[PDB]
Formats: sequence, structure tokens, C-alpha cells
Amino acid sequence: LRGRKGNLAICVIVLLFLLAVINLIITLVIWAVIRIGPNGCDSMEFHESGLLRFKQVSDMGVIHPLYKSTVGGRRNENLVITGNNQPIVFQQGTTKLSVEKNK
Amino acid sequence: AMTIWILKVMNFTIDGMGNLRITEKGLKLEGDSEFLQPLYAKEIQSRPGNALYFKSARNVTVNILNDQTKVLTQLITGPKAVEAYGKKFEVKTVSG
Amino acid sequence: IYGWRKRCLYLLVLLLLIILVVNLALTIWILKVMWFSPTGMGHLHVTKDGLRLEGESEFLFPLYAKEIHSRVDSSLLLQSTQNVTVNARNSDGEVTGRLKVGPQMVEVQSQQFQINSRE
Amino acid sequence: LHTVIPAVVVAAILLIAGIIAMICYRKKRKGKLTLEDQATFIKKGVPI
Amino acid sequence: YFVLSALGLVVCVLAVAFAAHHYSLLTHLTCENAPDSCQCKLPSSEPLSRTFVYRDVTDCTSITGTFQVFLLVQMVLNLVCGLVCLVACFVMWKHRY
Ligand SMILES: *[C@@H]1O[C@H](CO)[C@@H](O[C@@H]2O[C@H](CO)[C@@H](O[C@@H]3O[C@H](CO)[C@@H](O)[C@H](O)[C@@H]3O)[C@H](O)[C@H]2NC(C)=O)[C@H](O)[C@H]1NC(C)=O
Ligand SMILES: *[C@@H]1O[C@H](CO)[C@@H](O[C@@H]2O[C@H](CO)[C@@H](O[C@@H]3O[C@H](CO)[C@@H](O)[C@H](O)[C@@H]3O)[C@H](O)[C@H]2NC(C)=O)[C@H](O)[C@H]1NC(C)=O
Ligand SMILES: *[C@@H]1O[C@H](CO)[C@@H](O[C@@H]2O[C@H](CO)[C@@H](O)[C@H](O)[C@H]2NC(C)=O)[C@H](O)[C@H]1NC(C)=O
Repeated sequence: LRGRKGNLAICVIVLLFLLAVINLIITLVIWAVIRIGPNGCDSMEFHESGLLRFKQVSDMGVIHPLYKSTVGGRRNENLVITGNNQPIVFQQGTTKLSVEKNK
Repeated sequence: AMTIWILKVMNFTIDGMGNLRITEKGLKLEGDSEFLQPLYAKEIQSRPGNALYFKSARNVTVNILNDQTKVLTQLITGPKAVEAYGKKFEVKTVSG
Repeated sequence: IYGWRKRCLYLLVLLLLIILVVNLALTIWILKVMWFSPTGMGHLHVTKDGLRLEGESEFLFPLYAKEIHSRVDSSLLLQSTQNVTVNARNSDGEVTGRLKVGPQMVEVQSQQFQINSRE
Repeated sequence: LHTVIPAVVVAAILLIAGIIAMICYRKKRKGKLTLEDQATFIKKGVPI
Repeated sequence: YFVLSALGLVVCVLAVAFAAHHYSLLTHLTCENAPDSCQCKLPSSEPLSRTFVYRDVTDCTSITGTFQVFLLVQMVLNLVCGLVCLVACFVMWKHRY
């Protein structure tokens, strides 16, 4: 029947509508978890030359540089390797260079 | 439009988030990484077979801060002089 | 003629269908290569004020920064198998002061070697 | 990526099928049913 | 029958796409002979590169020879079968609508 075909078409319309709604929902979740604004997420940006800049503090945990990784710093700037109330130990086998708060 | 904006912001190329890749262990960074704000760390254990470096165009002012962010001991490797400020110095041997 | 009217109506329905299909394909892609979680992208977490990472972030290319810190409750350690080198350079990029921890015993190379008190 | 995204390229063929179907909604079955007067032509365009 | 004709059409289209992508990939790999295998790597600006290992291959010519011929034959057959399924659907709705 034309009425029944129309009703199944309405069911198709409804399922497409809800599919689009959940697509928009998950897209909002993607937008919000990375905390993206009109400029972008408040984490980082990809400079067009390939330079991965960041925007705020970083907690990198362990770091294992593998290949061609020289920890440097910006031009006319000072590396300030400070341990916030913690020692700093340059270790190699037995050899130790320990810079504690008072020794 | 919103998804194309996401793809433009994060630069979702064919191979992942630009040069950055995310794997089981963690971040694998196939590009340079210059950060504007101070980073944090827990260890830096370079793999055997390479020499971990520290470089700059200026002084390397290793220092320590108390809870009040006041300097107690300092080790400034500059261009001309290598100063070790602090309350002491020591050189020990293995046996003590 | 309601005929071609209905025809173009569900032609537009077809166009909306294809746009929805391609949008779901792109969003499944955007979920897959991102390892996405409510905590954040990947296995790390991009928090409000920063981003916490619990994994071995192997940088296959150089790094740059201005201030390298350690956590308040954990002591920074930095070790290797051959040696660890601190370097500093002049305006012409000439490394002039080295604090090298070699395999056996420390070397300091410079034009001067002071020691002072805190004052 | 190749197992996910190229699964949508077939929707382009789906469009092509839909278009070529819709350019023929009366060319599919021109005779249709009730085929009377099947050897002549009956049409008018001028009021008399 | 209409449903399976459409399914054969979509499966053949997917096969066409995968075969075309694999051929486009294999057009841009440089491969060398490894012990009872082949190591096919891609040129890169950086000295590092990603490689692939094809085991149980005496000479890489089998990958650069009969393999791409097989891909071409596979994609030709897949496009022909997809056309057959599509025109089967075409006649079905030309007799059905
Ligand atoms: C501290 O550790 C580093 C890294 O292990 C040592 O640097 C290494 O030095 C050796 C000896 O020169 C290098 O081998 C040869 O180097 C020359 C360049 O001078 C090169 O042309 C040869 O092909 C060969 O590689 C080795 O490459 C080099 N490693 C790196 C990563 O640069 C350094 O010697 C160690 N310090 C001491 C006192 O041993
Ligand atoms: C980088 O390291 C070098 C070497 O330690 C620093 O150079 C020294 O810096 C101190 C403090 O700025 C200078 O002391 C100054 O002496 C003058 C009198 O000459 C006095 O009027 C000032 O009030 C201050 O006490 C010292 O002369 C200078 N020595 C040399 C050889 O340069 C440099 O300051 C460090 N730079 C940074 C940005 O940390
Ligand atoms: C650095 O300061 C800490 C905190 O004072 C020292 O730890 C203790 O300090 C008190 C008072 O100074 C002493 O009575 C304890 O004997 C110290 N305990 C230990 C285990 O040392 C620490 O000794 C100081 N380090 C140096 C090198 O002076």
C-alpha cells in the first residue's frame, strides 16, 4: 500500500535522524574531551613546518630518546634544570653526580 | 563543517596526527618538539648505544629550589666558568 | 506534478543519506587513529591545566624547551651506558664549558672553576 | 584506515545507481498497463 | 535475488577498491632480495624508513612480475562482475518497478 510504503519511509527517516543525532553527539564529545575552542584545543598545535609546539605544562613521565635526540633549548635562553625539592643524579654505572639541596 | 574543522585543527593526515603517532607504549614523536612552558619528568633513561646530551646557546644553570622556591645549591656551567654554589662540596671514592 | 515533487524529495533524502554515511565513516576513522577515551587522546590524558603522560615518550627527533623540571614527589634521574654530557655554547655556537660524566670519572672543562657559598 | 574509509566509496556507486534510476522513473516501463490503441498516436494541443 | 545481486555488486566494488589501492602501493616500493624472502622498503627524506618482509619468496621479481599481473586480472574480473551485478539489478527494476 502507498500508506504502508510511506510509513516504512518514515521509519527510514527516523532512523537516519537518530543516526545523525548520535553522530553529532560523539562529535561534541570529541570536541570537548580534547577541549577544542574556536582557535583549537588547549593542548598543542602543529606548526606547518612540522614543529610540534605545545601550549602548557607537560608531565612526560619516563622518556627514552632513541635516535638523534639532543635535549637542547631555545636561542639566547638558559636551560634551567631544577628539581622542585628533589635531587638530581647524573648516573652511569657506578659514577654519580648527585646535586642535592645541601650537598 | 565541525568535523572538517577538527581535521584542520589537528591535521589528521593519512598516517595519524601529523608526525605524532600514538601506540601501545605511548607517544612516538616523528617531529621536533619545542615547548613554550616548563615541562616535567620522572626519569630520562636513554637506550644503550647512544649518549644523552644537554645543550644550549647560553648558560646551563642547574639549580635546586626549596618549597619557597629559594635557591640552596646551584651548578652553573657557563661559557667561561663552571661555578658550584652551595653549602658544601665533596668527592668520595667507592669504598667511602 | 506531485510525481516529480516526490521524486526530488526522496532524491534529497538520498543526498542526506550519503552525507550521513560518509560522516560516520570519517568519525569511525577519527575515533580509531586517536585511541580516544574520555580521559583524553591516546593512553595519556590532556587535562584542563596540562597533560599527564604515563608512558615512554620516545622522541625519534630532537627536543627543545626552556625549563626542565622534575616532579615534586619523585627525584629526577638521568642515566646512560656510555656517558651523559652537559654543554654550553658561545654566541658563535662554540661549546666552551662542558660538564661531562664519562664512563669512569667526571670531567669539567672550562676557563675557570669557582666554588662559593650561597651568599 | 583502508578497511574503514574505502568502505564509503561504494556510496558513490549508490548515488550513480540512484541517479540513473531517477532519470528513468517513466522510461522504466513506458507502456505500463491498460495498453489500448497500440498502433497509432492520440494527442492534442489546440482547442477546437 | 535482488538483495544478493546488490551484495555481489558492493563486494565486487570493495574488491576493486582494495586491489587498486594495493597496486598503487606496490607501484611505489623498492624491494631487495633477503634470505628466502624479500625486504621492500619505501624511500624517505629522512634516512629512516618503513620496510615490509615477504617471506618464502626466493626473488622479488615474483612480487614485481606475476603479482601485479595477478592484481590487474583480479581488478578487471572484479569490475566486470560488478558491472554484471549492476546491470542485473538494472534489468530487475526495469521489469519490477
Ligand atoms: C661518550 O659517548 C659517545 C656516544 O657513545 C661517544 O661518542 C662516540 O665516539 C666514537 C669514537 O670517536 C665514535 O666512533 C667513531 O666516530 C667517528 C667520528 O669521530 C666516526 O666518523 C666513526 O664512523 C665512528 O662512528 C662514535 O660514533 C661516537 N658516538 C656518537 C653517538 O657520536 C664518546 O666517545 C663517549 N666518550 C668517551 C670518552 O668515550
Ligand atoms: C652565565 O654564567 C656566567 C659565568 O658564571 C655569568 O657571568 C658572571 O655573572 C656574574 C653575575 O651576573 C658577574 O658578577 C657581576 O660582577 C660585576 C662586577 O664585575 C658586578 O657589578 C655585578 O653586580 C655582578 O656581581 C660576573 O662578573 C660574570 N662573569 C663573567 C666572566 O661573565 C653570567 O652572568 C651568567 N648569565 C646568566 C644569564 O646566568
Ligand atoms: C640537608 O638537610 C637535611 C635536612 O636538615 C639533612 O637531613 C637531616 O638534617 C638534620 C638537621 O640538619 C640532621 O640532624 C639529620 O642527621 C639529617 N639526616 C640525614 C639522614 O642526613 C641532611 O643531612 C642535610 N645534608 C647535608 C649534606 O648537610
